[PDB]
Amino acid sequence: VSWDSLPDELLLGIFSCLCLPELLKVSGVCKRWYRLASDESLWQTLDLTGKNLHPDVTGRLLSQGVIAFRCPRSFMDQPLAEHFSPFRVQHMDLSNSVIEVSTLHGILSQCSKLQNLSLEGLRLSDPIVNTLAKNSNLVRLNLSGCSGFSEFALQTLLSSCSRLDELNLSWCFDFTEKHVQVAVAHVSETITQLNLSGYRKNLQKSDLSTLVRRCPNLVHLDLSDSVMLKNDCFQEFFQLNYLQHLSLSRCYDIIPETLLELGEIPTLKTLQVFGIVPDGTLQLLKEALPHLQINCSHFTTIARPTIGNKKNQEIWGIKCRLTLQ
Amino acid sequence: SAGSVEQTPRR
Amino acid sequence: RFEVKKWNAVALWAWDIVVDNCAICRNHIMDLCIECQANECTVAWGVCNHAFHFHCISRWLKTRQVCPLDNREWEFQKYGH
Amino acid sequence: QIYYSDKYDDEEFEYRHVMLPKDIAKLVPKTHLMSESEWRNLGVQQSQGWVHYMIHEPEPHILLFRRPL
Amino acid sequence: LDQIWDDLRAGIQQVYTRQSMAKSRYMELYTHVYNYCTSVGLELYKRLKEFLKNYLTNLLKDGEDLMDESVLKFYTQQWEDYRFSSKVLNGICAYLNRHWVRRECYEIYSLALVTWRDCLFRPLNKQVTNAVLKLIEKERNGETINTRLISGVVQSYVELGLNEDDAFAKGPTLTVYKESFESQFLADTERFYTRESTEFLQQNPVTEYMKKAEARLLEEQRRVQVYLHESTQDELARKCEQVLIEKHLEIFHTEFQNLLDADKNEDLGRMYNLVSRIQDGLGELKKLLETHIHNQGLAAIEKCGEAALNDPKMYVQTVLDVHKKYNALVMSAFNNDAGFVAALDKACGRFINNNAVTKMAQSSSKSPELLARYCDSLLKKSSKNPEEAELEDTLNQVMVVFKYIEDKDVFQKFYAKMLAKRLVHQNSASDDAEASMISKLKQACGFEYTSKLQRMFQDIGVSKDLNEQFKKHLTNSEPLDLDFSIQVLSSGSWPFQQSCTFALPSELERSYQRFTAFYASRHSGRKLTWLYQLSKGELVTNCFKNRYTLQASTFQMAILLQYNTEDAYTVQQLTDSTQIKMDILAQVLQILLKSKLLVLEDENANVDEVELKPDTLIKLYLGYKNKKLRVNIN
Amino acid sequence: PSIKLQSSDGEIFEVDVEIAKQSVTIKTMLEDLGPVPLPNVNAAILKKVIQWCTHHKDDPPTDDIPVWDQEFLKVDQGTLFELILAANYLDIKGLLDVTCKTVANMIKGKTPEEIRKTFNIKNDFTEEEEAQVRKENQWC
Amino acid sequence: MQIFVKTLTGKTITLEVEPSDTIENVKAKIQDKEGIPPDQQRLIFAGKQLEDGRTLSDYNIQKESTLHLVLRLRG
Amino acid sequence: KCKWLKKWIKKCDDDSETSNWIAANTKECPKCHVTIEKDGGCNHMVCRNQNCKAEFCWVCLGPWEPHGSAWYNCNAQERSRAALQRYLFYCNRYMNHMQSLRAAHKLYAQVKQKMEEMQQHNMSWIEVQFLKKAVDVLCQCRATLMYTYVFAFYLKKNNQSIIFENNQADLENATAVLSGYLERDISDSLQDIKQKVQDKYRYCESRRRVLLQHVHEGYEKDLWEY
Ligand SMILES: [Zn+2]
Ligand SMILES: [Zn+2]
Ligand SMILES: [Zn+2]
Ligand SMILES: [Zn+2]
Ligand SMILES: [Zn+2]
Repeated sequence: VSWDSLPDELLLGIFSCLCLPELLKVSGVCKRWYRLASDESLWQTLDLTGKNLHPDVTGRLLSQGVIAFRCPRSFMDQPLAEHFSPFRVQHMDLSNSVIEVSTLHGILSQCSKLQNLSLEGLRLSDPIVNTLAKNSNLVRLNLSGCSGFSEFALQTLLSSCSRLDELNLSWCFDFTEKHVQVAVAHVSETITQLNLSGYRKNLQKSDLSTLVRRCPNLVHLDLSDSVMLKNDCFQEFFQLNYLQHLSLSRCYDIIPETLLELGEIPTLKTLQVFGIVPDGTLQLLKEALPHLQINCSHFTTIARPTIGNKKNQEIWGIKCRLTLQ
Repeated sequence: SAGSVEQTPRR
Repeated sequence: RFEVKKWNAVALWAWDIVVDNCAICRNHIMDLCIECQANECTVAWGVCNHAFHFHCISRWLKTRQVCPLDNREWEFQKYGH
Repeated sequence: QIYYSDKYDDEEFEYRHVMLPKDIAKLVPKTHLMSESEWRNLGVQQSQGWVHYMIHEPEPHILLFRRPL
Repeated sequence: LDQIWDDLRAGIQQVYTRQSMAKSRYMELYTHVYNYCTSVGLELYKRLKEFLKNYLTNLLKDGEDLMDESVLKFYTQQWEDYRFSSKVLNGICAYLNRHWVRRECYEIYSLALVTWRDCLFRPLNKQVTNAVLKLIEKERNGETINTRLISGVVQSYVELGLNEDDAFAKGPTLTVYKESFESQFLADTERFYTRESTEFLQQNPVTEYMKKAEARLLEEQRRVQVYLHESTQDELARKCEQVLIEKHLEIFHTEFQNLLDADKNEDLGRMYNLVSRIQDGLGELKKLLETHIHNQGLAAIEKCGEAALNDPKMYVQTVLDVHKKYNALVMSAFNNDAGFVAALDKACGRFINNNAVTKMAQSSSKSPELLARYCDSLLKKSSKNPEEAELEDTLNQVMVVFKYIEDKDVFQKFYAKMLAKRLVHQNSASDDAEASMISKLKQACGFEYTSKLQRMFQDIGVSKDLNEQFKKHLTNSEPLDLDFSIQVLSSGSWPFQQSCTFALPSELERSYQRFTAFYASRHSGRKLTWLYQLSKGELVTNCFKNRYTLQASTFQMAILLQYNTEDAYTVQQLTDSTQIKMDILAQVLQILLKSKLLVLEDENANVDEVELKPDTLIKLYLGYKNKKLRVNIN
Repeated sequence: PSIKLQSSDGEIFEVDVEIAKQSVTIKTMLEDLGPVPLPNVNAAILKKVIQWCTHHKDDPPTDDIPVWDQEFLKVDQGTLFELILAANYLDIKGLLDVTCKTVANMIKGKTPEEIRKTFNIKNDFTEEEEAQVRKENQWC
Repeated sequence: MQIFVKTLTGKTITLEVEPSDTIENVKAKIQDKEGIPPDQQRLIFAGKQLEDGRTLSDYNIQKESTLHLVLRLRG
Repeated sequence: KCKWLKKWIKKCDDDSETSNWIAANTKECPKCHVTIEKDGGCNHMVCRNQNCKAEFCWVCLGPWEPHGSAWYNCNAQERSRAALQRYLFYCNRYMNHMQSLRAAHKLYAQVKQKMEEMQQHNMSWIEVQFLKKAVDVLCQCRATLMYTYVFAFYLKKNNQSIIFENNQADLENATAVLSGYLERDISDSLQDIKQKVQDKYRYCESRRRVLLQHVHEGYEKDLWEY
């Protein structure tokens, strides 16, 4: 009958088997339970997508020891007014979420060990990305479709980080050939997954030549809907004897014949060329090249938070534990 | 010796 | 007197022609042709006292119709068996 | 078929919500949003700048793109 | 709480120095360490750490500095007691290992192990190891080792592989062992063996040294399984092999030379095993072996000398005997080699194709000729009939000594000529034996090599097919008086010349024309060049009172058919009626005069040296008496 | 074999050895040092614990807990509490986990004051930070 | 010991060469001497189309051995 | 005979056949007259020079009016085109034999490794012996087949040369099959491949002997009309 003797270990064991609403309800019992309701193990993984809630609340609930926070397509629409230690979290995704740049910088000022990162759709500034430059341990990066960032701070960010192996940077309207110049000049050449699609008259073949001559190991390359990558570009693709993903869809100047030279590379596994090869002759491509999946993977999964089965509440295999049904 | 026009189509 | 009781002898079967090179496959006529050397030549005779193989003159006569030492049409004269 | 609409727009950007039939509308994922080049690969056509920018839960197979000036 | 710590320390002191701990006391201790921890127990962990350090130092002060045979007896005994006591202790206070020590963001038994890792780093890490080395240097003699000491020491060194926060609980983490026992062990083993080997190789012959070295290697590989840990096997074996051998290779080679000079075929296998153990060392034994066997075989045929030049069988038997003995040897030296076999073959080739017989004959092609003529003498229809079970075996042997030869052209020519003579004169032992010979020759050197001989067989098959059918055609032709038999050759295969300008006297013409009409009409076009110079026959010569008969070729047949009318002709009358050349005529008349059926002007003069011009009378010896009829005058 | 265990209040219950080799503490008893008194386990609580050990002697070794606990743990309140405490004491992993889940399913859907009522847990840190901590998690 | 290349203005020019050069580098040399577009060019020597892959001695271009150049107008 | 060999090797871009390539597919521009080769098949070209502003197809060689309109549409070339084909054929196979002769060293190393591998695969050094012999005779066959081509160039075709060409073709086919065998099948048909290789290289050696005999016969009886 004596509750007053049950220890911290057993009470934490009980609280390890509760759902978020009741868990937050019972935090209001006494000071002891208040300490117990935040023990850097209950809050390991959290998911609060869709919401529009208080920036100080999310700052505290990130300070309490989350290693993987999943919250895309959400709002936190109020500025931040309290600053704490550099946040320990290592898996941050804000893909297509909506939030003001002030709250963005207030939260990203404490980025320390962000192993996997995604900030699709949001507006960022040069101080924001150069505070992101603190993280030299980032591996998966998805900064597609941002606005306001500049080339100088971009390339300083790339020089600062060193574990660049996933990079999804498609449809950032302010990318140019000088942007991809600084990109190749400052990324770690270990990179193997790169996305620079859609920039029809923003990129240039010579910068791709720089990318492939400094990066003979990249495997997953994406520059679709970029007509300004002429046929000699294929030659530089012919340089890469390591590629397995290659997306150059929507390139009118390309032909089904010259792209056959890419199939001359046995390492080429799948190809995403939707549009350049019309119906009928793609089967001839398949017959002439019998180990290539031409236009069979409609999307790339480079540093994407989730993919498949249309439920997939997990993120990169790190299943979140606490959510709201 | 430009295709697949990516303009907004008809109603 | 009589002394003729027993006799045994040997004779050399040879093609009835002057020097035997076939002038095409350059083998000995009694020897074998291109095909009959690299894995059944008989002798086909010409109407102008020339005679060659089968595997050789058949091919050359399929290609052109001349006797290949003397500009003149080719027609058979005698088979070989 | 692929039903477009008028240029109902926000203050600065411009929207035009589209409607897709069963076959080309039965592959939109509940997970995340498509890249503009991604739905170009899937074959939808419209003008330049139309990024797939949000999903509305009541209409899962009915897209609402975005475009700049 | 401190009202419990004294009783709990009393219990812990009781569990060491194992006075048979009771169970109720075990509940008292566990209940104490539990009811304290649910009151968050770092102070208890520090108390245990300091208690273990205190006990360990108090134990270490006792028993230090016992140079040998006691530090083992003390070390291992206290190690066993301390392991069991600390294991039970870790059993007592498991609650700390469950809750508190789980928050590590230090496990009791591993704590005790780290604490004893202090007593390890002492001169106890030098006295114990050095005493282990000095005791295991009872390899030579003194065998009351009592291996329970070394086993305990080694098990302790392995379990004391450090574990604290390496990554997790690891276990077989042998680093302390590798850096505090093994290296000194290998150094001392190298020292011991490099002493003993050069001590032993001054008072003994090496033939015993290989025996002792094999015993030593097996002994080390044996002791590894009984004292130490498994992962020393390959390294210790490599060190022992690098010391016992791989430094005495010069002596091994200079011994192999004289060992191969004699014929000891057992210790050679032992030296083989030893030099095989090390990497890529054999490549001097090969050169010595092939030079030896080359010289051996060359001197072996040098024994027979010139007296074998005219006797093929002895030559071939000598060479094949040399090869037999040394292949029997290399059946044991390198265990059916790929390289010693190569040395064998190089030497056999180099002394078959160039050696004393062809040294004195000035012709490198002499040896294939003698091999071919040996096969001839083997294949003829001799009287001392070789049975088949030896016949094909001997054929395989000849094919061996063949396949080492290379000048296959001269052998083809000689075998062709001799098979030609053998088949024309119909003096064959076994046609199926010839067929087996030619078939295995074909599979030895392809189809193109054995074409002409295949013809030589098939066309005589054709003649055997045609003769009897011509006789059947002859049932209606009445051949005048003679048994006719012909052999019709191809003209490219069989190496004969045209003729000697004969005449074919009167009697044989009918059969000649009848047969050539039978053949030239049964086939399209064929020009037979009838050669008589090699065509035997028989006479009945019924001018005698005795009815003698002679076996003679067509030349003698015509010379005597001349005698059908008269018996006292002259030389030129025969010469114009037979067209014989002068030398053939001289030879045939010489052979005729070797017997007395033909007589010159004299009767018993020199019948070998006379050379008379055609002005000379040739007379039948009328009253001719002979030793016997049926004489091969050839 | 066999083994008897003394209660904390005197009574003794004969227990099969393989039955009482579930409790990891008693298993490490009979592993080294192969009437044991248990001082922090009430008698009838030990009776219920040994009943549950008996019926689960053939174990293979939220979250859909099996039914026999629901017709077992149907019992008064503090008795359940001391079941949980004894299960933590003897390290009976099975009954510990099932009672943890039972408490978890019994805490859901109650006001905090009824929580401190049934738990009989006194209420400090009150009427001064109540609405404040409510605001700290106002979104629920 | 040089190579001569037919410039389109006549006047066969000379270069400096090693007998194991690369045809793309010879294209670089001739473009350096003129400025001609270095992708629409075919080299012709001994009547055979000099490709880009192998070396001069492979197509047996020794020293003081002229060649010729023709354009590859893409319409 | 070395006069014809000196003439052949004295090519210096062959001094003639380059002009045949000029007459093959080069036509001067109607604005900046220079050796110009159309490629492709578009038949709609603009003279891509630094100064030339004048567009024209290949086959007009004149007014630009037709293509784009309906004005005219293009209203010893072949007699010298075949000579280029023959010269390319002969010099091409000459160069093929030269190239496959220069790589003898790697061939030696490959066959030595193959022979060692077969030797450790249960056979004596005899395997190495006959593969070395096969390699030697193949090299000799190439070294004489090259010169049989260079002779088969400089002569006027008569009744006999067809036979000579046929024999060279057969010998070349045999040599190709032998090189194929050798580099293809060290891997376990060792007895069968020993049979095949032995027969093939014996046949090739005999056949080359025949070709040399035929050539010397032609020099003797004086039939070769250049
Ligand atoms: Zn022929
Ligand atoms: Zn034939
Ligand atoms: Zn004729
Ligand atoms: Zn022009
Ligand atoms: Zn035209």
